[PDB]
Amino acid sequence: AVIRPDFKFEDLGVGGLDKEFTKIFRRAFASRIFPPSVIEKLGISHVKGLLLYGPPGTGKTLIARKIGTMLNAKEPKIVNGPEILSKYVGSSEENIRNLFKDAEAEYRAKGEESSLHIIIFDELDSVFKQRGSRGDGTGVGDNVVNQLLAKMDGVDQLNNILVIGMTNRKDLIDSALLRPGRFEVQVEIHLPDEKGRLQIFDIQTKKMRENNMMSDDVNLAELAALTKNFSGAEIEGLVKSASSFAINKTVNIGKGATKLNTKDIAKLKVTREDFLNALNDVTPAFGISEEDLKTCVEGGMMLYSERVNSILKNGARYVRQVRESDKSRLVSLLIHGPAGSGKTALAAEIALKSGFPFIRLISPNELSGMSESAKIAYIDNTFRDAYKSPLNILVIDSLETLVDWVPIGPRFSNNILQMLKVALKRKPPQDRRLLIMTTTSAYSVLQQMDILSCFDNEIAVPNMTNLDELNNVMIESNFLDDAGRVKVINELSRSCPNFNVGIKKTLTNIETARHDEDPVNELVELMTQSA
Amino acid sequence: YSGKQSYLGSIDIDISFRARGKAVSTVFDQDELAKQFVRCYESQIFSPTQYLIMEFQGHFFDLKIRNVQAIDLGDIEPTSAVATGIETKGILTKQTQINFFKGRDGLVNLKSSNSLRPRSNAVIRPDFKFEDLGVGGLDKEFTKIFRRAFASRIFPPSVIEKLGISHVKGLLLYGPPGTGKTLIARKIGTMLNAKEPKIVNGPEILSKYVGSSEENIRNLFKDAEAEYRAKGEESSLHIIIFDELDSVFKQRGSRGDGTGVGDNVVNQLLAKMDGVDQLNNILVIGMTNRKDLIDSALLRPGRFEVQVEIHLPDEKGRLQIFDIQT
Amino acid sequence: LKSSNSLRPRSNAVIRPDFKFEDLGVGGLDKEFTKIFRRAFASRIFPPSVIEKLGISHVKGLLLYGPPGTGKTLIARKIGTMLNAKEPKIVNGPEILSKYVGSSEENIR
Amino acid sequence: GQQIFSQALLNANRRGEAKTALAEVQARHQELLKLEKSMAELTQ
Ligand SMILES: Nc1ncnc2c1ncn2[C@@H]1O[C@H](COP(=O)(O)OP(=O)(O)OP(=O)(O)O)[C@@H](O)[C@H]1O
Ligand SMILES: Nc1ncnc2c1ncn2[C@@H]1O[C@H](COP(=O)(O)OP(=O)(O)OP(=O)(O)O)[C@@H](O)[C@H]1O
Ligand SMILES: Nc1ncnc2c1ncn2[C@@H]1O[C@H](COP(=O)(O)OP(=O)(O)OP(=O)(O)O)[C@@H](O)[C@H]1O
Ligand SMILES: Nc1ncnc2c1ncn2[C@@H]1O[C@H](COP(=O)(O)OP(=O)(O)O)[C@@H](O)[C@H]1O
Repeated sequence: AVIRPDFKFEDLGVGGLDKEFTKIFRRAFASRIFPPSVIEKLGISHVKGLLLYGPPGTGKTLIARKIGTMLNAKEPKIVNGPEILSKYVGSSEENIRNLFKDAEAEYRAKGEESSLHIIIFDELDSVFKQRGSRGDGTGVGDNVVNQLLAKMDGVDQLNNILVIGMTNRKDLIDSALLRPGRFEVQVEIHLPDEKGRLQIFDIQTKKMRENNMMSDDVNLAELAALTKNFSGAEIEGLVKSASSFAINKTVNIGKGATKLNTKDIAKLKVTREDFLNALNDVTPAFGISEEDLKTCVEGGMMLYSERVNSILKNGARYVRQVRESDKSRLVSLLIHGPAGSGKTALAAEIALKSGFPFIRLISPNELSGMSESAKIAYIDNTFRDAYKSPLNILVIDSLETLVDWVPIGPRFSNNILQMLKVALKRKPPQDRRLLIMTTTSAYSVLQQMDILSCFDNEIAVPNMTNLDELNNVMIESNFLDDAGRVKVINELSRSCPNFNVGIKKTLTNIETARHDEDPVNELVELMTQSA
Repeated sequence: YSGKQSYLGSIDIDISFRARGKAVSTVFDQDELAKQFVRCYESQIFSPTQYLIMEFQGHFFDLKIRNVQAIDLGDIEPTSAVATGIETKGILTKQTQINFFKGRDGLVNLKSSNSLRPRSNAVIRPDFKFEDLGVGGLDKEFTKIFRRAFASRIFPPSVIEKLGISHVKGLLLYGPPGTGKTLIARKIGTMLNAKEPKIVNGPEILSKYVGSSEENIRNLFKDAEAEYRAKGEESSLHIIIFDELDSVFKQRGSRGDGTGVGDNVVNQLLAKMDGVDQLNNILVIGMTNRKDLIDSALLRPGRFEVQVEIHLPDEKGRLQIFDIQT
Repeated sequence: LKSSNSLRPRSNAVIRPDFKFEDLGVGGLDKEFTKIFRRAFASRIFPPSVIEKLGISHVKGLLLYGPPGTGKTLIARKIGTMLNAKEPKIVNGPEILSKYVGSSEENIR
Repeated sequence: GQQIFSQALLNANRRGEAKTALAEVQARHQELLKLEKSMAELTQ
């Protein structure tokens, strides 16, 4: 009839997209399951158009290829877009109104007993662009749309045709075809989720595992975890790239001659390090984030005193509060302290430890070189994107620099400041949560601008002053031997007991002293000079 | 003269038809050829490039020993390097591994006997040194390229079929002017024992009549599809090289000409590189100076996977180039 | 066949031996002419054997630039019509462009 | 401030003119081959 009696969808390759399949099945072929008599008794018409769209390389063409064989359908007619056009006058419109002849004949012959004929238009946006483009030339690029529209709208009661159109850019499609009675249902295919990623990995490595060609060491769960934003095509590329490494241990290309170990050919086996190297080779094209924050804390923590622990605990308390309550849909925090004490690292650490689904960081590095309007648009888009997921953390770094503050004017950009002021107070749409954490070093200047009323709480980050903390950082950095580490501190105790430096400068001085002369004469000299 | 290496371990023989008009589609057993070779010529001394005339079942063939490996009695493993120099000579034995390759004419239809030997209509042949390409510098890019692209076509078909993967079908080379990104394409096209390359200059596709620009970009793949339908997975590599790629295949969506040809060409190429029908025996090479204008959909894996940057040389590269030129 | 070695003169030279810079008719520029006639028209006079034993190819480009009214077109004309070669294929400035979609590139081809 | 290109369609009449008269010349050629064969027999 319309679906084969022997089919369960477990065999078909497409994996990771199950909800979309159910939606398509429910809204497309459901009406053609019962005997016809019910439908007219219920006064419901059949659907005629289906549209699929998504980013490049998500699996739509796979669905189109396998649907015909999977669901006992008449061999679908497949035509590439730009193959319609032709040279002689009137040829193209004929070519379009030459595909529907079989359906018309069968309809006229057998009334409602006619089977279902399905034709799918690959690269739909190729020919059916906007029909008001203009150009003052050959009009064959417009009568094509008119012919298709005439045969699809003024069908003369053809109710046994379903057209499927796959595209990558919906915006380019002529608006005239997006209306009831013509391509009604539109299904979006987006990037897979982690479980879909595992399904895809299983499908790709099925045959490899079956023939004992994969070493037992490999663990698919770890790989699924590592591939943060990989689509299906990139996963397949990763698989074969990893296989190339295993291939390239027996056959040495270039070096020497062709030396094929006929014995190791039977022992060919992939392993984990090959997969890690393949991860090294292939890169995603989506990215967004989850790397900038990691590199922002590259130097790591040191827990040189209790203040770090207390601050981290307070951050944990706030993340818990935003995670639990449903009435607190917005929390903002300020982190202020002397310059160079280290602020961005702490915020990044807390954000990483939180483990929320959505995390991002806004810093002047990204915005550099843009025009002011571009900066405004970028900030607005970033906020709007952040307003999407159920839980969200947003980090703002060096607010004063984002506003171009210089104390000679004083000159600064008012538009950006006003936008940030209004944005920091906007609660997200219903049933969403946000946690904003902003850092600064010019507390007084913020006080003068009178934007201190949009922050719920403030956290200070005093720099270190006791020589004990210096000793801790020294021992953690492994600057010198134990005797030297003791001697330097005893000397500095009497050289300059009072101490106010920071953290960054300490590591810089440590390295410079290591390079030239690890003895006192350099490290202690610089340390005393700075303070 | 030899001292210890007195026997022949592995011998490679190129087989050709003495007369082009005597080509026969008969299936030749390599085991029978080796048996005849041992039966007729025993305890003889042979050297690389030495020629012979063989009469097998009334058919006359020209045999050229392309390479020879000399081994001493008692060597369990053939750890000796295969030598292409005429200096090496050996004595034929009833156990020498005889590998037959097609002659330069490529008319003899050999059987694969039951030996799972490397012998195939090879793309890369044996003994291929990077020192004969003639390109100085770029000694890491060549590795990467050959590992990712040609590493899977010189392997027994059964194993690659078991692994259930497919050969890559893209390659892109980009960099500043004058770094040597067209020499590589020429040498790859000429030195790989494949069909003649199908060179296309940058804007050589466009044409006046409506619907003829798109056809010119789908008349390049017709022969590949023609061969892939008949001989399955035994077809020879087909290679086509696009020069100055970024001239036509710009990001579709702008307003360039006012007619709308570039978008159609881009769509046709998109639909033909991956499409709904499998080809799996084609390769296309690209070159450009600006890699930020190419349409995004082209750069997805499955189309132009491997992308390489060719940059200015270092001091050792400069020395190598100076040595090559003079 | 193969090129052995024995060779002194060439069969159809380009510049011939009866040439001197006082015959062109361009006055003033004198060092420029030496440079031009050494870099470009010096590898087409030696016997082909030696030039083939050096493994070098000839230069295939020349550019002249300067203020307005100095002698560029005069040099081009004299070089074009005082040698032993095929007739020049002169092209004016925007004489390539055409109206149809793919006729300009064909005109350049 | 703008410019425009131009494309061209062939004449419908032409149609498949490659074989509009190819079929006809092929048919006449077949007639001429028949003529030649009959003349060969007659000369014999
Ligand atoms: N608690 C800490 N323990 C260990 N290392 C730290 C700590 N805090 C900061 N650092 C390190 O100190 C360095 C400076 O930190 P960071 O770049 O955040 O400085 P900052 O004071 O925010 O900068 P700026 O002065 O430019 O506003 C980084 O390498 C960071 O990893
Ligand atoms: N290793 C090398 N790298 C670069 N050039 C080389 C090298 N060895 C020799 N050459 C010489 O330098 C020339 C390099 O130019 P080539 O033909 O590769 O164009 P290209 O650098 O890709 O230029 P474009 O981007 O302008 O097309 C070659 O023609 C060759 O004569
Ligand atoms: N060096 C020269 N010796 C003799 N006559 C000269 C010289 N330079 C210029 N002239 C005279 O100038 C006239 C115009 O010069 P020419 O054709 O070289 O113009 P041009 O430099 O190409 O100018 P433009 O920039 O306007 O194209 C020539 O016909 C010639 O009579
Ligand atoms: N579930 C899946 N999702 C995405 N790609 C898949 C999936 N299963 C297999 N693939 C592989 O990814 C590719 C599908 O990409 P495709 O849909 O053809 O790209 P496009 O979206 O541009 O048409 C094929 O190589 C296919 O083998």
